[PDB]
Amino acid sequence: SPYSAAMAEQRHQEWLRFVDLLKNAYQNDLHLPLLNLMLTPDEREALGTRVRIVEELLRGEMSQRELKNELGAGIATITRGSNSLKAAPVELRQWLEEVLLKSD
Amino acid sequence: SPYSAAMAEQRHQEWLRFVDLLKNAYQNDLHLPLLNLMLTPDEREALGTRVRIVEELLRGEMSQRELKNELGAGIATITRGSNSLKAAPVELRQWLEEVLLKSD
Ligand SMILES: N[C@@H](Cc1c[nH]c2ccccc12)C(=O)O
Ligand SMILES: N[C@@H](Cc1c[nH]c2ccccc12)C(=O)O
Ligand code: NA
Ligand code: NA
Repeated sequence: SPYSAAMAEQRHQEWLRFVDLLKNAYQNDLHLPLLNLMLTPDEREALGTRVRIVEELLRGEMSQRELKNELGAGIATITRGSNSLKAAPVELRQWLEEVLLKSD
Repeated sequence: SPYSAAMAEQRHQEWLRFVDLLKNAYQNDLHLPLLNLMLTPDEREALGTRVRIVEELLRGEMSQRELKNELGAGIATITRGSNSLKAAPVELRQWLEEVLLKSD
């Protein structure tokens, strides 16, 4: 079937419902049980790996091929990361540099 | 290779790093860009669907087969949801009932 702006609107509301639910879970200290409920073990592992990739890409010490060898992540995975980082708002990149990199 | 408690410890620290990063993103109003960076479009769609499944399972109006027919989600998916809900801390279930169900 063709793309539907109407269906896109439904998907968008459902996504924000998750975002807002998680926001409130953090406020009540229920984020860990909520994330354990909402994600699979494999998704949780993937997110932990993705943070490492973003940190190393921001750092710029390792080449992308070195990262693949070091973390076990395939090139396709690293590329998705690199492309998403390049597409992010500058303010998010600046904040990630502040929190993920050590002062120096 | 055999399971390693040492590798499990590394995975656990990486997961908490994501959890804590997201916590801080919410505090700075950078959660939307962070989630857009960290998840794929398919994962975001899956999370929106999972919230709907949990809401309908808590509500108890629809049978699991009716849910499959209504939301397009396969039985395997619904079952994972049901099993994870049954395994969650009672305090999380009680909170979900309070926020996902309408007062009545
Ligand atoms: N937003 C990314 C998600 C992603 C996949 N692999 C990654 C590796 C690192 C960081 C983010 C990612 C995407 O749609 O591709
Ligand atoms: N914690 C669940 C994640 C999950 C998969 N499918 C779901 C559907 C609804 C709610 C949660 C889920 C699991 O490991 O299976
Ligand atoms: Na690096
Ligand atoms: Na229902």
